[PDB]
Amino acid sequence: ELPQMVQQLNSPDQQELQSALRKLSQIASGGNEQIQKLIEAGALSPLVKLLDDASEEVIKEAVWAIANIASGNNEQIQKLIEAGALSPLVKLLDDASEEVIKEAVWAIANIASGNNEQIQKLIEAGALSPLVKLLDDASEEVIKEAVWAIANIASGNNEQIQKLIEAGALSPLVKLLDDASEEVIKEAVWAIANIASGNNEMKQKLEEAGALPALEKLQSHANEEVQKNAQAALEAFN
Amino acid sequence: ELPQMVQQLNSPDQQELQSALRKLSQIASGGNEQIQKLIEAGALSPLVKLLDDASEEVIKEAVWAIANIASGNNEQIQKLIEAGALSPLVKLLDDASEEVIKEAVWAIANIASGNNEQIQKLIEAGALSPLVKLLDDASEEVIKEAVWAIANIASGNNEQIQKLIEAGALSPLVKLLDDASEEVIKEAVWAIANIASGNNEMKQKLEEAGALPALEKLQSHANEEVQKNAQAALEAFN
Amino acid sequence: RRRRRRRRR
Amino acid sequence: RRRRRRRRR
Repeated sequence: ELPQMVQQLNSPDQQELQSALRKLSQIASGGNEQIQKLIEAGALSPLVKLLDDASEEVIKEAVWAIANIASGNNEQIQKLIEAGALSPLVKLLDDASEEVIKEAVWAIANIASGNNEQIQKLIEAGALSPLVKLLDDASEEVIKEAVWAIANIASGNNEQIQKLIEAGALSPLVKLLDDASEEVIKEAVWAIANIASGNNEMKQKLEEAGALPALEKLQSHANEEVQKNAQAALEAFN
Repeated sequence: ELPQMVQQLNSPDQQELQSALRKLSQIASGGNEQIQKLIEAGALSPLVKLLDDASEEVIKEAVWAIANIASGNNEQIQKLIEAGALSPLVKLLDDASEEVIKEAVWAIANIASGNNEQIQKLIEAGALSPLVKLLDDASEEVIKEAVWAIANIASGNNEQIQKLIEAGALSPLVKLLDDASEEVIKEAVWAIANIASGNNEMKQKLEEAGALPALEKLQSHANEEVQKNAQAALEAFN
Repeated sequence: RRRRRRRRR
Repeated sequence: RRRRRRRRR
């Protein structure tokens, strides 16, 4: 049952490992009571220790599970942070395939959907720069999940939003309001709306970055659900 | 032992070849440690080189072995790709008997059960078009495996799913939901569920192709189990 | 400020 | 989850 699967994550046979990992992912996508059993069975440390395995075949699977475990409550996110997950996840954002990175980004967004202290831990782990870089360098698919990670960071407190700005988030975000697909624009405006709820220096940084014309312009857009959200980003900007 | 067997794959005596090949298939259908020995003994290049032999008797056996090797891990699939397997396998999809084609399709589906860079290699090898064509042109037995290969491709990234759609996959898939055998319908809905997890352009293409009525149609089907999967394909579309 | 967790099946 | 899978025979 669970302790045997956990023991198997450190197995020397790659097929029993890989099959163990897959069972664990299954459980980890089973809602918060299922996640609680993984935590209480000791799964979390060995799982995170797999983020350094030689094949991305193991790694992808371990990140997918971690993404799901971070969908749980904030106490559960906290256990993931204590098991050391942040550093290897951040490391994957530049040293791994786009396939893995999408999963890493998803994991990281969910962790950032935790409380402010947990968002602080993501920053200290150096998340902000590789996330921002993805916005210029990655496929629209990956960019869409990165923008959502960035937005969750932007819902944190003012010191946190200033760190994003320092990491260069503004111009790439502003640029996404135009030269991108409608699903990405939506994600981008939501991130900007969060920033726009900042203090007056940040608004000003927002205005400097060219945000207001882009929001005014493409409020009146084919999709009228973005109209609505573009609206509220301007209202939030005061 | 294995080096003598490997040497014998090149043998002009068709009986010591045919017998060598059969011993290799036996091993290749052993699990991943057995596959690893084939790889480390140099079996892969000469085996792939047999996909061009004058009799489909040798060819069928070689593809069967390849199908089994590609049931191994992603590093093992990668060795098959490096030995040059993709091009001859793709070529069998239109230049060979249905008997051989079923095996080629199986090989191809397993390779596409690898990572996204491996699925990309399948696309670059021109797999998508002859696979799609099989869905209109082949027996239900062959079509069942083709639909599975297509579904694995459809689990790749959005750029990859769009290549499926460009290759014309949607209408033949949608058509299979209606009239075909229950085993096939099952396979088809799973492929459609993967496409349905794509971006909005692709959903839209799915809607255009007539997918929603066909899927809504199946929730009143004899088989309990397709109802369930048809459900989740609609949820994934939503 | 919107803040969003996604679980995946 | 996208739905990829590998079989024996």
